[PDB]
Amino acid sequence: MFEARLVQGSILKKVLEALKDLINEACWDISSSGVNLQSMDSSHVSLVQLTLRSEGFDTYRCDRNLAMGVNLTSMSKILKCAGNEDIITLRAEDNADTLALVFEAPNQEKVSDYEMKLMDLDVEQLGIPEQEYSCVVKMPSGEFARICRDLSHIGDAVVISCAKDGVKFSASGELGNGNIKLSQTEAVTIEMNEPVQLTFALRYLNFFTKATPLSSTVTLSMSADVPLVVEYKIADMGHLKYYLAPKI
Amino acid sequence: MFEARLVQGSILKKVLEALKDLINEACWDISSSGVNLQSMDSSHVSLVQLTLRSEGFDTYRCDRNLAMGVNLTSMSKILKCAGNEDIITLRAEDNADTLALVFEAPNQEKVSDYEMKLMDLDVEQLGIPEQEYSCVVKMPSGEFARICRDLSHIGDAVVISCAKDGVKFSASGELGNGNIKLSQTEAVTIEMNEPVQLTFALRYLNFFTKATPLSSTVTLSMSADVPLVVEYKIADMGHLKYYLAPKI
Amino acid sequence: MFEARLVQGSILKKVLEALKDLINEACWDISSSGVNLQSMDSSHVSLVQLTLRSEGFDTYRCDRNLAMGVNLTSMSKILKCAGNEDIITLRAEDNADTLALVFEAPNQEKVSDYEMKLMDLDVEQLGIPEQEYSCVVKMPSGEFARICRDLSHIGDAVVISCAKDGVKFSASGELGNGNIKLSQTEAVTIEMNEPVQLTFALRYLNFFTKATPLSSTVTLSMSADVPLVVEYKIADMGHLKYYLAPKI
Ligand SMILES: N[C@H](CO)Cc1cc(I)c(Oc2ccc(O)cc2)c(I)c1
Ligand SMILES: N[C@H](CO)Cc1cc(I)c(Oc2ccc(O)cc2)c(I)c1
Ligand SMILES: N[C@H](CO)Cc1cc(I)c(Oc2ccc(O)cc2)c(I)c1
Ligand SMILES: N[C@H](CO)Cc1cc(I)c(Oc2ccc(O)cc2)c(I)c1
Ligand SMILES: N[C@H](CO)Cc1cc(I)c(Oc2ccc(O)cc2)c(I)c1
Ligand SMILES: N[C@H](CO)Cc1cc(I)c(Oc2ccc(O)cc2)c(I)c1
Repeated sequence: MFEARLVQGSILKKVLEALKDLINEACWDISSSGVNLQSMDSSHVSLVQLTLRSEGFDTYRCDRNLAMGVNLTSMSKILKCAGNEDIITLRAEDNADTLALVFEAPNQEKVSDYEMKLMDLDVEQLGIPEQEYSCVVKMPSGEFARICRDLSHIGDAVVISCAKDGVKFSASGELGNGNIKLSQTEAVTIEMNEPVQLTFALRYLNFFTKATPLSSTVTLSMSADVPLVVEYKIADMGHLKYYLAPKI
Repeated sequence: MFEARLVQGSILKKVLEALKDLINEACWDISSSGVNLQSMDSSHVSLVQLTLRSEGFDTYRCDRNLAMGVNLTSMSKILKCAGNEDIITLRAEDNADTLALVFEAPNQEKVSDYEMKLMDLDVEQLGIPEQEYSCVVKMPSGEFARICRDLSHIGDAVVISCAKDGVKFSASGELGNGNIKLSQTEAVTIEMNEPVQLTFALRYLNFFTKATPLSSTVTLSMSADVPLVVEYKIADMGHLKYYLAPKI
Repeated sequence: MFEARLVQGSILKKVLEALKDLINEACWDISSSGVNLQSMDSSHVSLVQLTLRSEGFDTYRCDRNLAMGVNLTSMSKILKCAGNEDIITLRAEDNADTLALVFEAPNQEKVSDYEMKLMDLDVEQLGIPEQEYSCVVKMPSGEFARICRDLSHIGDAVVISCAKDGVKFSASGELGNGNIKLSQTEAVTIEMNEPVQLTFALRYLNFFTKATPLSSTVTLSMSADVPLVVEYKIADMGHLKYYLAPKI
């Protein structure tokens, strides 16, 4: 069997919260080294990649590698029945027929379990390439989320301009324009060689920031001509990365 | 006249909150010994019974027994204009023509009063029978409400299974299934002779738990073949009971 | 140029919150002595008057008087991107072509700016007359807002009756009636010579109380036959006044 006990169960609730708007169904790939999901959003625009490593769980067993096709709407609904304090265990027989979620409240007197039916999915097989980035900005996840919420009241698209000493996000539309200038030092840190300037759909960034509760930092990785990576580290465990192509 | 002063006015606000979704109009029966309501829900599915005893009020007068036909939507709207801290008095001349609600804030400088027109209702005359229960579970009202909210994401119907040492609530539907196991000891206490297992519409239980703020305990009384009683004691005053038939 | 720095930026956010439901576009008249707006609501029912005096700003410059036609929906949206803690500056070149709002967070590491296009408006030219009031009631803005919210559940119209020692607000409708009696002393103070009794659309009062966060006091000025003035002082700076004709 597969069995992953997570004492900080809320990590899972939050991971589902951060994917349900983007993806209806995907493979969770289970292996010795942990849990891996890679999928395109349901409109084929961004690509989402999730890593939850073994070590990050309180107990972790995997006897055979599995590819469980999970309906994320369903998993999300079920994770909403877990309390924020609960210990959450994922468990599946190796035939990968159903997935169990078990929620045990800390006062060990209530225990919930849900079994969700798994699907077989034919999934578009994709490989994320080797990529160098001219530019990596690391900033509080809260700020980034507010910038994206704010500019979306102004237009559809944000232009991100990155220099050695600061980053600027701008948009414009019917009502006029806006920008927000952030300076290098919560901490803001820029590592760049080339300066970049790219443009992105605020709609997708707004979905990405559903991940905000997973981490108090977000990292933006950019380079001329290649997708932006918006990464949230799930402390001591892995990351959730979103990939989005610049507009032209 | 009829006059009931309630210093903890919020009890009334909460009682209306716990009935408005279930019942549009009903008789409040006023007598010496207190206030009594018995009515079927507006779809003829569950039966609601309310007791507010004399002693429970700070002052209580009743000179003639009354049967006031009250529109509960109306009474609810008006009770929403009372502050949570207010002293609330119900008052009616014995002709039962209108009902007054008076709300006096504790800083005795603001006083509100509303008069609502009363109706004459022809009401379906019902008698609740003598019943023994194989099984009575007493548990925190909050938990019960969360169980009902949670399982309703899974299916329509909850199967309640009761043993000497614990109770289990299960449901299933399109997305898979769920159950929650609660153990006997907030305190959970089971008094049973026969074990029972019955099934109920989560829709009605969900309405019943609108009563949750009235008490931190709820009591479930069950027996093969007869309606479940979901009871909330209104401390030092009476109870609100809901009755619901098991499905088959 | 025109430039007004406001360290307590939230005053502006709140002023827009208190006008956006009432008015789509209006002239902000800029002069040496401060900022002035006067406009009818978009249905031609009430008149709104705003004063923000020079002295009230931390820095204030005006080199030429301006009449900026501002879309208030737009200004409102943009002011929603300011944090409550931010320092807000209004700035316009004297040609009055666009208006800039600059939001600098207190940790001087983030700075936002928005430019909104200005319009030329042909506006209905009105003069508010000299008026004496029989009656002026000063009361907590919170209470007034609750009275208006509450009575609107009862009817459309509130009858305000004012005596030397107290004020009463009443309404009635389908469900029955209500009144709230407030006594002269939070503080309630009546200055009257003639007693008045007038009736007003609760719809407009409800819009007016969108101003509640600007001040913890509201002042009602009344007189037979003339509009009511609902005034909110914006401490150390000016006022927002709404004018509304009694019904007959
Ligand atoms: N045809 C595919 C989607 O339906 C296109 C696609 C493939 C890949 I691999 C993508 O992911 C990445 C990730 C990092 C990169 O540098 C480039 C593409 C994306 I966004 C879209
Ligand atoms: N930190 C300094 C004030 O103490 C001045 C300052 C402020 C900001 I915001 C900065 O950041 C940016 C970022 C992007 C821009 O386009 C302009 C300034 C810099 I560099 C210096
Ligand atoms: N025909 C009636 C409803 O329209 C049926 C009815 C009558 C009674 I009295 C009920 O109440 C109880 C209460 C306790 C019991 O043991 C049995 C019925 C119910 I639920 C439905
Ligand atoms: N309390 C013990 C752990 O310290 C073990 C335990 C846990 C639960 I939840 C229990 O309750 C139930 C209730 C219903 C069931 O169907 C199964 C266990 C029992 I009995 C013992
Ligand atoms: N025809 C105008 C509106 O479209 C009517 C109008 C004019 C004025 I000046 C008003 O304002 C006041 C303000 C104070 C007063 O004593 C009288 C009118 C109002 I309310 C409506
Ligand atoms: N303050 C006194 C109780 O300590 C009694 C009291 C209460 C109220 I409310 C009052 O106010 C009103 C206001 C309007 C009315 O129509 C009647 C009473 C007065 I004058 C005295």
